[PDB]
Amino acid sequence: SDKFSAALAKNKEWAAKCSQEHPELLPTLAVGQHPEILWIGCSDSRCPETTILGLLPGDVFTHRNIANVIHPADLSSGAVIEFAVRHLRVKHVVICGHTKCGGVAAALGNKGLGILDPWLIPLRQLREQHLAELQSLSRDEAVVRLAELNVKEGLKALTQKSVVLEAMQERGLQVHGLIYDVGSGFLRQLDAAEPEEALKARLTSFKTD
Amino acid sequence: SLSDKFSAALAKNKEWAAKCSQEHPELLPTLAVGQHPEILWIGCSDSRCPETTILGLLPGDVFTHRNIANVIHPADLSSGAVIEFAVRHLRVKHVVICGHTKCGGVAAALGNKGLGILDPWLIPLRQLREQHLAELQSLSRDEAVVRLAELNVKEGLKALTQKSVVLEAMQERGLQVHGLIYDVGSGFLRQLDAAEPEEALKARLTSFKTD
Amino acid sequence: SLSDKFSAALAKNKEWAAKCSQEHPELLPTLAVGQHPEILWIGCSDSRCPETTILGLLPGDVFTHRNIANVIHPADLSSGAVIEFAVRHLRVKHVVICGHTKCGGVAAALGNKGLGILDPWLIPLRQLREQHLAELQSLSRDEAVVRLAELNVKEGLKALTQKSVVLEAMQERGLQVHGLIYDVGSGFLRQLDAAEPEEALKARLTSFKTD
Amino acid sequence: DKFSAALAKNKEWAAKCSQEHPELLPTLAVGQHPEILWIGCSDSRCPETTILGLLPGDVFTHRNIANVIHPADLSSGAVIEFAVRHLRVKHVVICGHTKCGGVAAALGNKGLGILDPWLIPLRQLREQHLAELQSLSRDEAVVRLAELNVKEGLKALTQKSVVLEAMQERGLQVHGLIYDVGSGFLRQLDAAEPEEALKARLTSFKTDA
Ligand SMILES: CC(=O)Nc1nnc(S(N)(=O)=O)s1
Ligand SMILES: CC(=O)Nc1nnc(S(N)(=O)=O)s1
Ligand SMILES: CC(=O)Nc1nnc(S(N)(=O)=O)s1
Ligand SMILES: CC(=O)Nc1nnc(S(N)(=O)=O)s1
Ligand SMILES: [Zn+2]
Ligand SMILES: [Zn+2]
Ligand SMILES: [Zn+2]
Ligand SMILES: [Zn+2]
Repeated sequence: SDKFSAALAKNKEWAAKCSQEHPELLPTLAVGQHPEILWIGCSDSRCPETTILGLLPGDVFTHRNIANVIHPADLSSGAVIEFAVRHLRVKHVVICGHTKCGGVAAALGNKGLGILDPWLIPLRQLREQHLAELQSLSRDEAVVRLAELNVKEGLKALTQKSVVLEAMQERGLQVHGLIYDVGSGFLRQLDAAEPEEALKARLTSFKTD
Repeated sequence: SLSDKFSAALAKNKEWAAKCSQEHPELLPTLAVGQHPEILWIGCSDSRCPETTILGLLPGDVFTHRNIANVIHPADLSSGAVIEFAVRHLRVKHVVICGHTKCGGVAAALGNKGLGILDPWLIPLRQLREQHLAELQSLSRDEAVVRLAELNVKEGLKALTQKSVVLEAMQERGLQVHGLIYDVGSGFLRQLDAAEPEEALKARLTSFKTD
Repeated sequence: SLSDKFSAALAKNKEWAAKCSQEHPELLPTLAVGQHPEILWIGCSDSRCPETTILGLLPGDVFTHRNIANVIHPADLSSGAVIEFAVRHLRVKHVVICGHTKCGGVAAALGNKGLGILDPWLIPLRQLREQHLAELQSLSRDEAVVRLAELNVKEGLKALTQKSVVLEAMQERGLQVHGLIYDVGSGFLRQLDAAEPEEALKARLTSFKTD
Repeated sequence: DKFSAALAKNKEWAAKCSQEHPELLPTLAVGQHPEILWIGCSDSRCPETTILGLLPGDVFTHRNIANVIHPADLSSGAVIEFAVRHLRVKHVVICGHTKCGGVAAALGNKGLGILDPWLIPLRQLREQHLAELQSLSRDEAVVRLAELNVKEGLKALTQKSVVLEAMQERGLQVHGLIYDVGSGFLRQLDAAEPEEALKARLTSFKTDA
């Protein structure tokens, strides 16, 4: 069965249902978006943000990439963060990793993957830093642990951006780390504690005028 | 409201997980064994274009990349890595590039306001604006936004087919590529005609196919 | 030891520092006060194209960026940051893009061997190969390398003039841009004619100059 | 006109070079075999071939603002891959310099447009070493951050499989230098890392055969 032609038919059925059951929603969204959440998650087909959050179109500004990696100088994630934080003024930035992330699993192996190798470098940087801890775990346990370390490192890379530090001080922007369990459907919050003195050093080092 | 949208979203997630356990208890545990999506979706980050919702599909159906204005920069590692993985490893049957009506990324490229880090990101849209300037200036402002959104999807399909991994999959298994526009006002997807002369793809094969 | 090129280079550095102190004792201390180069050079990393040597110039004269095959990716931060700094802050009067004969980067783009991380880097040369394929196929292999090297310089000058900082400097203070080919066999630089129809530069100004 | 003057000086240099090293340019035309890859600053005061007292063909060169190695940068990535795997250079040199205004800009808090994402790695080092940098004078902090940047660059360089392979297979060496723009001297940084550091890097980054 052609999944593309099947998807177009299901789109038309969904759009007609939306007109019947929430007739104001799509026309009000056409006037302009006002999402309160920026979601940075994995491209993994099992992590569709709006479905797993039980939300609607217009609720979640979304960036998805392999293993939800934030490269500090990546223009793709950089442009979405600039737009979502400065222009849409989202109240929340969520970084969501997930269980059974094959990107994280690839980083724990040493098989050459072409253009994927430079993309996964930040996961291999965390692997080197945390090697003794990761080697003490089973492969399945290491995949969860490195997925968590990657979310926490992402929150650090996110808060190293002046536009985020500005929004946190000016209008109480909040940032959050999650792990999605692909087997249960539950989001879990990471404790993601950093000393107060961590954000002070970051403000000094990264906030610009 | 007075409601924290983050804590409200976690509560709704638990309600959705409860519904999955009650109505389709096999689905999430079978997906945890491994994904097998047949579709790679490259679309806009715009909150109004959630691919799995608007396609009426489930988790596991759509491998997804979303960025500002669904732009494919040829040497971007972010889109590059997702295309390599989806095409070579997951062996998707379809790559969809979906633009949308009222794309403010496309609209920003038709303006000349300095937007900081967004300026280098939108360069491919300004390249299309320069190439098609006479055509775009002959339209109304709102028609030029729709037209540039279409040209951007078509240019994205060209950038996509400049990748050896995609040309190989098109030859080896008839991987298909599709250009769509999402109408944020109606919820309908429409297909772009997106024909290219045969001699276009032959020159591309010669110029970009790699061992 | 005596065959180590690195320890030999450090010894030659100390000999060069001694020569500077003996022959031009004011030069290095006056440069330490601040640089004022009038030229930004964008050239190939090729060991045969050291800009300051081949121009017969001194330290402080040439602000320099060198990469594989002197390629300007429009959204590359590495070349982007050097252009912003050289044009807006140092206020260079000249931006030079220098290609060269026997550029193996240009030759690699005319081949179809997979080269790992070099593949995405060379995409702009394969874009030119696809656009100019009939012309390149009508030439010998060696002539196609020279022609693609020239097209690459000219395309770089286009990418350079798509940047508002360059367009601003050209309009406000007569910044000039130049395309060169370095002949690695003779040591001579030759200028490329690099003329563009008037309507080309007007569309670029409209599409890329910031308000 | 500095540009037309430079083209005239080029022609004079090429004619002189045919007299003084009559066969050098012709040997160069048949191919290049440099033994050194130089990664340095774009600063007009740091021309590698001049300050090393070397000739064309001796130094494969990459220069960027503040000699920064972004791990997933294709520009520096492509030159390292080509120089190490194809030319088989014996030495990779990362050269920082005194009075580097790129390093100085990272110690400031002015917004600089497209320069901001480029300088993030220097601001990462500033945050990590902030107590040490704040304890120094302005001019001493610039020298210190320039040194930390070279050392961090050598770490990013050795996180690349192509470099780790060459070090193991053929004793490729990597070196950190600071160029003094006022004296003309290169000095070597001690750049010591525990043995356990390079073992974790090999485990985390070297691609399987
Ligand atoms: C090599 C590689 O990237 N493998 C992946 N496996 N799953 C991935 S996911 N969770 O990003 O879809 S990526
Ligand atoms: C400056 C800029 O990028 N503006 C945008 N407006 N909407 C965008 S969208 N459709 O990508 O959400 S981007
Ligand atoms: C594979 C590849 O890139 N080959 C090269 N040959 N010479 C180059 S040069 N002129 O940039 O040094 S690049
Ligand atoms: C803001 C900025 O980049 N300023 C610079 N000053 N000197 C530089 S150098 N040493 O790279 O030429 S960069
Ligand atoms: Zn994943
Ligand atoms: Zn959009
Ligand atoms: Zn070259
Ligand atoms: Zn410098």
